[PDB]
Amino acid sequence: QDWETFQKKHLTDTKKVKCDVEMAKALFDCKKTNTFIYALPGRVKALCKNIRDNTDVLSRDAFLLPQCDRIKLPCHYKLSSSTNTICITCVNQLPIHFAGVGSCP
Repeated sequence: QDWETFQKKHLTDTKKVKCDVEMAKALFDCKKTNTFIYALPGRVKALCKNIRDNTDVLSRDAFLLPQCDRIKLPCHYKLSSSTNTICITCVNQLPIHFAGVGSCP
């Protein structure tokens, strides 16, 4: 919805985020599943430069993204990450939508 939040919730600053807080914080409220992307801002807004308005794009290889998974306890999650291409929508040059994991559906 906005490169800003899309940079706050869909992105983090480490491959091993603290899912415990990355979800129990305030913008989530301790949900059950969560996903984010491990990348630096310049490389993120850079992969959108030269692009057109709102269109469906996709990484050219793979990307390591951290992921929270709640399967036990009430407010606890497991750490799981992997490298794979991901489809996302970007505008004139700002990424704000997360299509899904791996290549487009």
